[PDB]
Amino acid sequence: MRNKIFISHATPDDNDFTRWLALKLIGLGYEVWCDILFLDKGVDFWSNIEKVIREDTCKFLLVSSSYSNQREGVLKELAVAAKVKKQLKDDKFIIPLAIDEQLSYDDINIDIVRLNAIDFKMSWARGLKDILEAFEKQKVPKEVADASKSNLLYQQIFLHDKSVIEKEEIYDSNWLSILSFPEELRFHEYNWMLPKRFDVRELTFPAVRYKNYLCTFAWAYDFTYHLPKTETYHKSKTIRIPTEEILSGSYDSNFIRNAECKRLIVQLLNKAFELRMKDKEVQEYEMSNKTAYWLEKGKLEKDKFEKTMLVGKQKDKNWHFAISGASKLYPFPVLMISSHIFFTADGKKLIDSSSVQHSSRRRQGKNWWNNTWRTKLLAFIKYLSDDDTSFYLEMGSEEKVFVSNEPVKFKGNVSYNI
Amino acid sequence: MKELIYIEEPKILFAHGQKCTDARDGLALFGPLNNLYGIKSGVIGTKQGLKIFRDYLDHIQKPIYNSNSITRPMFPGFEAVFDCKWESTGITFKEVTNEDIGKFLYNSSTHKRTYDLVSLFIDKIISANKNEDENVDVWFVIVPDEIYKYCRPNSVLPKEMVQTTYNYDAQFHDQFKARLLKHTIPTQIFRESTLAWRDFKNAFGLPIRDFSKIEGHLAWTISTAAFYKAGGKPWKLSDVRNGVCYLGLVYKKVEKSKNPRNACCAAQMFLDNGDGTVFKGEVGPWYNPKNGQYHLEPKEAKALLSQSLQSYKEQIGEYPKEVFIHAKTRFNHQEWDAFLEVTPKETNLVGVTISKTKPLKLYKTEGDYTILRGNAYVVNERSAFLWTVGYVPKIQTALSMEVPNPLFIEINKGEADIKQVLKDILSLTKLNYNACIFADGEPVTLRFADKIGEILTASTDIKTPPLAFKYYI
Amino acid sequence: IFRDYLDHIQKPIYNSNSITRPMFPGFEAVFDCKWESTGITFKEVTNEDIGKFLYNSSTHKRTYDLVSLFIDKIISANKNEDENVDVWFVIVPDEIYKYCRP
RNA sequence: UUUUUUUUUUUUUUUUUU
DNA sequence: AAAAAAAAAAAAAAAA
Repeated sequence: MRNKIFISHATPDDNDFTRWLALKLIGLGYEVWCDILFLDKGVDFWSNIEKVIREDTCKFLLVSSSYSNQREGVLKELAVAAKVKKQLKDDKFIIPLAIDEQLSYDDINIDIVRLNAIDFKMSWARGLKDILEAFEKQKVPKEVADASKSNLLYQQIFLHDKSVIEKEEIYDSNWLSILSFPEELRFHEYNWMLPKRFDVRELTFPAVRYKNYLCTFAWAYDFTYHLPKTETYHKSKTIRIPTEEILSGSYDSNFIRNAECKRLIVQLLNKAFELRMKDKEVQEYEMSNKTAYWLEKGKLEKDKFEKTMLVGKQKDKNWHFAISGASKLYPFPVLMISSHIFFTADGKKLIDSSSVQHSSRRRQGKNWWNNTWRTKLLAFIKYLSDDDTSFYLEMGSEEKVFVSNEPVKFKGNVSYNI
Repeated sequence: MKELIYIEEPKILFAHGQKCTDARDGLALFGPLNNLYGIKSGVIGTKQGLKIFRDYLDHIQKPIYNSNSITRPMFPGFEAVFDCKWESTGITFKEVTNEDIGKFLYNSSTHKRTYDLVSLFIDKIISANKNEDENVDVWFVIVPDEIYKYCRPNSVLPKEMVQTTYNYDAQFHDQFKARLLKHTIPTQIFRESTLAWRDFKNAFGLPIRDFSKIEGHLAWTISTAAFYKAGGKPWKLSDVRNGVCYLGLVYKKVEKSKNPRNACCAAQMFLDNGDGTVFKGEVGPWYNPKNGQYHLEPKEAKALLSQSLQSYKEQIGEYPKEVFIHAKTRFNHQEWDAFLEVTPKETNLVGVTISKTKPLKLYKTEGDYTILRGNAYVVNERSAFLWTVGYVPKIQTALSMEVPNPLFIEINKGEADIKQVLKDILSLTKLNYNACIFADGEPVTLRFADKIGEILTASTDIKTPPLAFKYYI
Repeated sequence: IFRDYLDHIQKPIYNSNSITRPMFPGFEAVFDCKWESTGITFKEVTNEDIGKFLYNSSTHKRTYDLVSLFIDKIISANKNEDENVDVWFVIVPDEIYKYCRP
């Protein structure tokens, strides 16, 4: 018994209308056959359609558009549909559906000119209502309406080519792991030895004042040059602590509480980082809160480290990749790095208009996808390195902080493909 | 080499009990849940702007297409998706003469001119609501571009066109939606550029806001907002457990009164007897002194949580068995002790903080594409990172443009299992009714609470504001 | 009773003598508008609550309380519920009409 | 403000030490 | 008047 509804259309142009109408009709309980519905193709399909139009099709719906009007496959399907119409002696068999505003009723195909067409040009809902009323009137075979059929067909056919798949993927973060710290954090009682109205940011090694204790990983007499009075200090006055205990969280006392003892390691490593960036002779832009470190035009061979460009041109603006670093110790002892792009007029002097810099940064980052961010970040941090595996922050005459040159890696069990 | 868990993508419910991962595709095939017979629309504005509204309504009557259907689904037409009538015939039109708008706009005082422009529209809207037999569901407020350029804070009127209240913000939208709160009139503001933009062009000649490829999604984001504002339920959640109220606090700054006073506002989402979700505001705005405190004093915290529990008791009968109080800021013990007292024994209070500040940015080894959305790095049973912004295959692209930034989700207070906390926030990022997008970059409670706070801090004379979002978004 | 009466309303309604008063052919026939029992936003008034106010000796106080009970729910539905309602049908029992008048 | 996203500007507070 | 560690208000562009 014929109970299938055939929807002929121009395959590569009328995907949207055919898809919507088919997914509506199947949910309504009407059997629908179409080429886009069936997933996979073979040589047999050209034969298959024919037998359907001759053996199972009870109604034939022709999508009428400027594309499908003169499409050879559509024309062949129309011919076989007209001839099976003749053989069935049923005149209300082919039901054209006009969906194009630019295809007037005076330019339709010859097989369709004399056939009334359901108007979809204005409202698709009105056309679908007309289709339902006509199919009900002509007593077309129908099953109970069930939208779950439409949902299942959507899942097996269309969200089907783009689905969750399980396969391991490894990701590269922006966190540089800290391999080791100096053994003991030193609290030296300079007191009157260090002038109170003095600034510790100019000190040779990083050091922060807390009460009358200078806190640093540096040795007692490393600050002799900037502080000539410190030659007569006594090393038994230090409050050296096993920093690894601080990282574990074991150490806490009235002298210092571990939460405010972790901050004295975060400012310390931040000053170490900025000092190291000064050592590498990379220039800086002042941000609203932080500071960014970018490189000149010409310091790198052809303005690129490794094979990847870091300083480039854009009309009259020289753009430079820059990083901002900050030591964080809550998840792990790590240094977080963020990426930025800053523009200059001549490659050396920063453009003073913040709005222009922001707009040009947006213009440049318009086309910077994952392999433009990760690659430049990794190239910059490798240029920052001292060896092939890690670098060190200068913490004293003999104390260093060892930080890996490769970002922290995680392991994902689910990924995808283009 | 640290483990990274993946949470299944949430599914939202549509008509006939059918579930679909996408909102656009599910809506375009199954339609909304409730039968809203028709949208009686009222419009305010000039004659030049009314033609554009009529043209756009006629456009969205017919189907529209995007550049690529896979990345952005096609729009089958308003009545096609929403099975509800919304035509250009039957719109109640109210006039705003160009002389009236130019008389007030060209004023030196930004506060005074914005107050006058809001007053001009609001007087006519209230007069039409009160003194006309026509019933209009939503009042589409067409505003020109000159009002857009010269009626917001920090807007400098050029010296050549300056021809000639301070308790209200210079923001047209915030003040506008604030002063209509007493009358409970659902409204939506439209730029003339958001309308048929092809008229507005730059010096190069291409439209300033060229939306050639994004016409379909523009229609999706306008149609869904119009349907929600008329009293529709486009979609809901399905995996949310019974007895789980959420509640979301956010703090906004108030400039008019001395001391910013840090108004705190909340939006409450939970279940109803049956199967329908209820996502309203829980608005008792509790102002907090101190310049930058953002921690709420015990009396106001008690009042807030008591009101939140009562709005659940009155609609279900008994108190929630487990709530997830989300917030943008960390919880001090002072608030939590106050919260604990109000709640009974059976309730399990949970205080969660969600933030984007810390720069964790996962880069995959190869490929011009970002991490999957749903990837989570669990730091510990109390803290985790969830990539609610990222790639999803269904929309063919990542929701972000550059590499995305995840959400640091930590359980400051209560106990809560981190997996379930990560399971509800990702689902909570699906109920964005102001826009029809596959997913939202942040949970909607922290977003719609932000919106209602941005509206409630514009008028200092507000009193007992409505709890429905349609008056706010 | 309201639901039953509306269900009656969509169907045609007949009086004794159509010559005197034309027959009612149905809401959707003459007003060609959709007015169906589906979509009625319902707010309940329990019998106990309406009985507490009703049995009062003072006419004015009972009237004010009865009006407050309805108007509070109406305002709450108008301002704190997503549904939009064109009209608010207020079905009041007959004992109130008997005993809430001057 | 149809949106959303990613940034760029400020500003500000708390904890602590002088 | 500094610091780090957390906060929000506003404008600009661009793609969804």
